[PDB]
Amino acid sequence: GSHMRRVRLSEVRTTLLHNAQTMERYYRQKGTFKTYDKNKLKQNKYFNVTLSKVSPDHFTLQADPNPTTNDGETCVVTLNDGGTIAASGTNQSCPGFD
Repeated sequence: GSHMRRVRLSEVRTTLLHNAQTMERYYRQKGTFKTYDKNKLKQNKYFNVTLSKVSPDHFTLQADPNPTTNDGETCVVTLNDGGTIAASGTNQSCPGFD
């Protein structure tokens, strides 16, 4: 239901943010995101977290809903290195975003 979804969407925002800080620290140590091992991302119980885009100086993190633990969620959440968070679903609003 919408309540469950609203909590899970709010908490995966924290997960994405935590990964983004980790990558910001990594960028200052290395000067690039190209060498980052995409299997060092912190996951979320209700969303699988991946690097949808990675370039030397920028990245986009993406959270896709877990179809087992978060069945019925279609909203995909992104966060880029610029700090812009965004969410969109499939003919479904994203509580806490729209």
